[PDB]
Amino acid sequence: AAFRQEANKKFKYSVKLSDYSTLQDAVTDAVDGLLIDINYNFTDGESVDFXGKILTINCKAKFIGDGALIFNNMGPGSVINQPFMESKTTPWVIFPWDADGKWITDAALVAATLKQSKIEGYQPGVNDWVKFPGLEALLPQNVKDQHIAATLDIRSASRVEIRNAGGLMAAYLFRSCHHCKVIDSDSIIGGKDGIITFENLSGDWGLGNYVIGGRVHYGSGSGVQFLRNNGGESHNGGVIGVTSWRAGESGFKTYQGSVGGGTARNYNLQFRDSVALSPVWDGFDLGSDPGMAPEPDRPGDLPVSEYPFHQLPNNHLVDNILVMNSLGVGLGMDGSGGYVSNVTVQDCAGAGMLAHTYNRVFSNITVIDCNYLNFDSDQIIIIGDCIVNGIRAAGIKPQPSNGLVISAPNSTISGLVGNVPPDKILVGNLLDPVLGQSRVIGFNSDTAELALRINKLSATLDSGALRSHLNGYAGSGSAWTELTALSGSTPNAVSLKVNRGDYKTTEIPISGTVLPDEGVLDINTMSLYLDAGALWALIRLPDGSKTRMKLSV
Amino acid sequence: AAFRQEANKKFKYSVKLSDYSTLQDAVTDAVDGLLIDINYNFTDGESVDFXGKILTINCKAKFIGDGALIFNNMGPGSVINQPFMESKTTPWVIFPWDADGKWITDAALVAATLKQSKIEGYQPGVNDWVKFPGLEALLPQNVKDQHIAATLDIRSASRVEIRNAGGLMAAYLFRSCHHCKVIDSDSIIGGKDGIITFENLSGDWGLGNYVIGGRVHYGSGSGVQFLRNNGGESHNGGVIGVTSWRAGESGFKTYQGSVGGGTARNYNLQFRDSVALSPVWDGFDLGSDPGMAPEPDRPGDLPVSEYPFHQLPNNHLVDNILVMNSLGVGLGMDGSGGYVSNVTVQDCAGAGMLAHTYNRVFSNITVIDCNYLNFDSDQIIIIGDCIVNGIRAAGIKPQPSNGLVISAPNSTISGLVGNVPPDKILVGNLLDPVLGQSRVIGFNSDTAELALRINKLSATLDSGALRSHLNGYAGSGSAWTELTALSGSTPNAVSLKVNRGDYKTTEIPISGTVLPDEGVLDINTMSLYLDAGALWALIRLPDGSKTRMKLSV
Amino acid sequence: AAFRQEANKKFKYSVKLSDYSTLQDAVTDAVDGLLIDINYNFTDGESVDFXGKILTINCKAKFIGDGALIFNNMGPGSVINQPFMESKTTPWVIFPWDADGKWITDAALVAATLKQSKIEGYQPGVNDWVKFPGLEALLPQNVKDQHIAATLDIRSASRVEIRNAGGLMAAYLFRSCHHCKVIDSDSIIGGKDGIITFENLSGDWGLGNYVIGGRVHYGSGSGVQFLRNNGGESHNGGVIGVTSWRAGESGFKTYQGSVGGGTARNYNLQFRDSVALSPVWDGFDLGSDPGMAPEPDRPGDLPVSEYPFHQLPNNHLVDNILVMNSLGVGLGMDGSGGYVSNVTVQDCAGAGMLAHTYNRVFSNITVIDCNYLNFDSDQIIIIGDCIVNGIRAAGIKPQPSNGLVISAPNSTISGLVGNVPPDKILVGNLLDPVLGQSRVIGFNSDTAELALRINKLSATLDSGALRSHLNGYAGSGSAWTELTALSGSTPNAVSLKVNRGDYKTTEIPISGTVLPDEGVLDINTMSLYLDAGALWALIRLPDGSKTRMKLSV
Ligand code: NA
Repeated sequence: AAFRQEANKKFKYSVKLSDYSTLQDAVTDAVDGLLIDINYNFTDGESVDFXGKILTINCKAKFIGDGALIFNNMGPGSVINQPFMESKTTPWVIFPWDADGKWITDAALVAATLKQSKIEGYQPGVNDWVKFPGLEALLPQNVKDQHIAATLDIRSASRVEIRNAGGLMAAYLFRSCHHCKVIDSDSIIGGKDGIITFENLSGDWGLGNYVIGGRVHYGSGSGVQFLRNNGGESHNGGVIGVTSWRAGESGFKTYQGSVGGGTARNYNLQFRDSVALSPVWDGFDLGSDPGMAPEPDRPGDLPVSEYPFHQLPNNHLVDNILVMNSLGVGLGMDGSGGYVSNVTVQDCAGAGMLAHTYNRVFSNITVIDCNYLNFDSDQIIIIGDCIVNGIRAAGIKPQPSNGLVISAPNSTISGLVGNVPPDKILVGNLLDPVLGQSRVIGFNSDTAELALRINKLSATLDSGALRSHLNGYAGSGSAWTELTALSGSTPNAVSLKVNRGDYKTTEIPISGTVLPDEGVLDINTMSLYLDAGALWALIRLPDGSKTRMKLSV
Repeated sequence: AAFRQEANKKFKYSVKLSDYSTLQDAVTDAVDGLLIDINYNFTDGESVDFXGKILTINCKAKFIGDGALIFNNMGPGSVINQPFMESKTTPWVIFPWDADGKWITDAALVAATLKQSKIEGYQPGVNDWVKFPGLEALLPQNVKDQHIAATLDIRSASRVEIRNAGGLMAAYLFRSCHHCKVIDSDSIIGGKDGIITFENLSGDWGLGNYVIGGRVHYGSGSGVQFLRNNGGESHNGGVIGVTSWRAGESGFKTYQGSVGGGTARNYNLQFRDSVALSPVWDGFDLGSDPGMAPEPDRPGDLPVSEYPFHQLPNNHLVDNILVMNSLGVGLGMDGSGGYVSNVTVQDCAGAGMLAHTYNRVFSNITVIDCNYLNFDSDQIIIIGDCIVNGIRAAGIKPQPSNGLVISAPNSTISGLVGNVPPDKILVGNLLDPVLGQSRVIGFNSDTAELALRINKLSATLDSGALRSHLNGYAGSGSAWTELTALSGSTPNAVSLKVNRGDYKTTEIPISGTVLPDEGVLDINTMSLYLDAGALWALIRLPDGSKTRMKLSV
Repeated sequence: AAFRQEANKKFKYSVKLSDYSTLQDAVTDAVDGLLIDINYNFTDGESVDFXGKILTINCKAKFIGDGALIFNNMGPGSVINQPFMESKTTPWVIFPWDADGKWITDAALVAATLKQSKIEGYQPGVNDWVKFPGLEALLPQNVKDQHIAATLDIRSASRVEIRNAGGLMAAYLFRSCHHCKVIDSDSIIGGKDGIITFENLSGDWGLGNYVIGGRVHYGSGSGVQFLRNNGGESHNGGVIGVTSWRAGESGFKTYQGSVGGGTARNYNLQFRDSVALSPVWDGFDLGSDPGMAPEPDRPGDLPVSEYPFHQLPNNHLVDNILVMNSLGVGLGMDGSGGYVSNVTVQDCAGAGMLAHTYNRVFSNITVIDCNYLNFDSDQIIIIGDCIVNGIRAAGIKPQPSNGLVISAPNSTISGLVGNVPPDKILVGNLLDPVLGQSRVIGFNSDTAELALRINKLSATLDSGALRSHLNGYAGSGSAWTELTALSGSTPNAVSLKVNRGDYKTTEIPISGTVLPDEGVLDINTMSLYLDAGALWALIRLPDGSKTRMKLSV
């Protein structure tokens, strides 16, 4: 027993699941470490009490079951390394992508993808009935009633970290937790529920809860979702460095509206350095208020008298995010106030951005090659009084026949770049007030121009131009400049020209008919016209009266 | 004893603090692991000798004390997991933020926030006497003399990592260390000293020392700070992926000047993918030379004869950083040479950038809604001969009445975007020399224009314009173009017009008075004027002489 | 034996290398953990069988040897913490950087840097014979025949992670692996081979293999390289958050062409949030097809009949990358389709980008101060039919005398920013079609202008301008506007002026010689000329005929 005391003092404590016959039995005996060394088949609702102990759980095997494996009373600072949640049942799933990776949108074609799989696709539900109209009638009731996921449900914990999580038809759910993190997820294949969820509907608002690094795949819901989290003025919560691919709902979601009669909304979260690829709905769905507005107020939240619907000061910190190939909307948001920067949305089947926002600033935005499936939608939509500073809005695909590129009727936009069709923009104001010494260069052309267009007058026709044209041939050393104006809906119809033909003269438009008095406006100005084959001047004199003078003989 | 040898060969070695009565006693007995399983109350200056052993220290409890807990002779490659430093004393702190999150700047109001807390606010000191003038007289001497922090002081170590650090009124200090890292800090609440500090004032310059990921909060000093670190040409050192919130000084700081009679300056460090929120002074303070210049040379550093003050080749790698709501300056720097890219400063109470820099390039910069408290300061300041390529400089807030938007009198700027007031810019040159085929579009307007302004002539009045105006009504198919010039300080006073009224003529300004000979300049040009009610031409002929011809009868 | 069973149930299992006399012997006895507690000197080809066991290998010492240490049959989920590979031999290396950090390019000067070192520089080889012409003849055969590296060779494993790897003349090689990661590398000093390599030439294409975080230094080859990896539509593989410094080849490389008679190419990998500094060849070399084209087809890959050479749909996800000081090309790529965003290449000795690409989009690009050694190369090269949206293309260094800034003859470019020489651009089209209400401001100047240039006519001379000039002096309240045209290769030769001298008149160019009929073009226009000392008008009348009218008496 000299050795018993020596050993107890010098060796690390860990128990291993294979030495017990229930997960609870192993946890009861644990002091420091717990090794999951054999697969463990759990029952729905199986509950494990950690007695407030701060354990390091090292997983080297799987938790298999349908339903929830519930972890209660974990001590703060506990760590779960490499957990793997796998459903027992192999569910029926749809797979709305073809062999070449293209979206399948036709209900009958989507229905024909139906197969049993634990490794790809997702279990269809109410959202799919809207996304693929007609699908609901093509599937049997037992498929529609499925709800398969192996869920790790961590309850009322603080400062618990899950590292390098995996799974098949899996969910990780934190209920009433704070300062909890899910780090470096290992391409978790989702099941029926959101893949990673922080749910704080009761108790204190959620705070300090994050998903950092790693990736999630598929799932019938959203990759990462929050309910009643507030990161506070410190913005202590959210998503940094995460990728979602082929989410059945959205990559990343802040819940909208109410759940269980009280608010599920979120405030002051980060969404940074993250990527959503091919979500069925949105890349990032960051709104607070639901579109269908089924209640007139916000139980448990700020009242509508203080902030109208879609005007909450949600104040998320959104920077350096990327979305590609969304079927819904790339970036969806609502609210008042705040900043959005460094966003890249490219090659989305539906709209690129739909911001139902007021008094928000958007800087350094790229939304290109969106609406490539030609939905009846605009590519970039801003509803309220916002500012856009620097936006690239044209890619390489031919423009869809439906919709505008930009619809931002109450916004001011500067720094719009790309081969954007000038007739497919609706904005409050488009402004570039601080160019320096400037130059327009025409390439592969006989001309260089600065055209002018007045949208109110005509969306499709330039109203006038300043244009330079080469005289003769490349290398001639001579060009001509013109100032033009639209007439009879014909661009450049009326044109004043300097140095055409290298004659070093000015060709001046004159009226071929006798001008009325209104043909001259300002004092000390002259307009020219023809009358009975003679050249005449109509002049407004220094005293403001008008006179006519014959100039030819 | 068969078992003694079997056990010694098959079990992991770890000792636990609860089996001993001093931290030193536990460390002396450690071989591989050390578990901190019970809180440990240390005395200031308590020193622990690790005997060169490479330990993994797993903390599941706190180190509590006022002053420094000193770790000597750690072996290379040691790891400290989840340490938590907590002060013994609960200090008096100020809290210059109100209930709505707004800055409190009035000294009496800041003084009234004084309370005892270990969890938020900071202990005031000499910097606060300048930041909140009058505060110094409102606080008692014992508050002013406080210096509470629980400091983990790691001395002369190599390749030691601290992971998932926490604390309350805490500091982590590395003295004369190299290749040391502080990773994924868990919202460490700072105390009187900088939160994380690498101090290499003696010995070899610091190299390879980083803060990677995670967050720090409050502190009376800077979140992360370096003294006499040089990352070398490899840029092996700095900050990647870190957030600081409500630093009492600056988020991230390279020390300026001398400490203890020798340089504390830094070179070739990274500042990337990092965020400073609501610092009292600067978001990132990256200068090398101090503003007050209390010595004429640089002991231990490059001489002033080689590089004048504010001209050191500090060469930090600064990319993808974000600052919001700073009370001081968002981004502060000095030095010569180098590159800064992808910076976003938004919604700062004081200036957004103050670069006392020479021969530096700034690309893809956003500095918007800065100086919102209307200090007597410009928003964006560059002192020396720099280049700015792409800068967004206007947000949604009304402009402050004081200061310029940009003051960069020796710099060249291209790609300036936003609704920037054209009279609130002072630059060396503003240049956009490579526009392509271009078009100006007016929205919600009867006109579209390209105005011209000559700053020397007038900062506030356009000197002339090319303008298009609709004829009549939306859909008329007709517009008119004018070329205008300023006269008598009235914009567009003198105007040549093409197609006004859809008459297809040119209205030409003429002099209402007899022109002097100087009224025509170039050979083979003509100016028109009125004399005794007749139209005359003043013409410079091919031989260079001038003549007057009567055109009317 | 009560205690034997008690101990076996409560303590963590780990074996340590010092209790054995071969690494295999220790591994055979391992169950859970393995501690490398003493240096281990291995022989080339030493092979260790892990028997499918899922081990955590904690290294606190080095693996020293020349050649490969081979790890077979590792169980999935194994982890190797802090390995350190060090060569036995100290090789002869070159060091083509001088004391001030500048490149050494002269063969004799590079040859003179030859020294024996394990800690910096690299072993020269066939690429250096091309990079430094003449070097091959200056080195002895035994230096040329060297091939020193200590290689950790992990074979046919899944979900194995290496964390915090280090080394001296080291390589980490994964052969036929999947879902393997190399995380937070600790400035591994490379040897003769690529530093980190995923080689999947046989078996299934590589999938899920990454390098995340950390840094690599030197090496004679590329920092990170892939062979026959396909991240699939999910883009599950690549490089995130990594830095390479002074790679003897390229920072990051997708292999081109064939190895061993079958393809070594790669598809659908990420290259994000990563930095290449001072590579001898490229920062990122992301092409698929080799330049020298030594075979007419692609064994094991897509046929040339489907995709011509340089047109593969490689579809890498490239975003937020930074390159500086490359001697070769900063960013090299080829292929068809796809997107590249948020790239920063600055201060490169050779070209900044060489994209042999077709139907690709580039958005938010900075390529500045490239070709600073004045190679016979353009700075930015795009070969095929691409789109560039937003590009900063001028820094602070004087332009090199050789080459163009941009050579993209089949591309369309918008949003080109910087003081780019207008004569050093060759593009398909340069287009800025959606400016808003605009203004040009001249600083430190008597004038403000919008110049026009027609590249076909002249690359170097403006063809015309709209210019504003101050009248008299600062504060006069008066300016004049002119519309000018090029003649006799003299810019602004022919000029129509409004309000010069504040006379409120128009100075109109007229022909000093009798105009031919071709001197007037449009109906109801007039050109003026002198004939025998009189002013005449040449007018095209409403019926289309031309007439001449004498206007003076
Ligand atoms: Na006459």
